[PDB]
Amino acid sequence: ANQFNSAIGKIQDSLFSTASALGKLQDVVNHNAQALNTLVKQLSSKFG
Amino acid sequence: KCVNFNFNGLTGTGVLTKSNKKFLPFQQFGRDIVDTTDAVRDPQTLEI
Ligand SMILES: *[C@@H]1O[C@H](CO)[C@@H](O[C@@H]2O[C@H](CO)[C@@H](O)[C@H](O)[C@H]2NC(C)=O)[C@H](O)[C@H]1NC(C)=O
Repeated sequence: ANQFNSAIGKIQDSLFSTASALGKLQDVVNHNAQALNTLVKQLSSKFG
Repeated sequence: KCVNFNFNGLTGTGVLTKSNKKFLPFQQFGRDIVDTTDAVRDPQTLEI
């Protein structure tokens, strides 16, 4: 029980300090926002 | 009110509201990061 409690306490630090993962959800959000922004920005192109 | 506005040759359709943006004196209009027009200076009363 003590070992599990220590690990679950360290969880709140290992999730936001060591980084590694948790960047994939941010990657999804960034990719969708960037695609939408590019789609809007394509309206300013002359295309010849 | 949603109107078709023509400000000094810049033509569009939208609703106009009073702005807290502070244009530089030479600036006539402004646009977003995606280059969509967002604020227009009125050439008569110099209001944004
Ligand atoms: C455009 O013309 C008007 C005069 O027709 C200029 O001055 C305005 O005059 C009215 C007269 O009732 C005043 O109430 C406004 O306050 C005046 N406007 C300003 C901005 O001072 C007006 O300035 C002219 N626009 C210009 C020169 O850009």
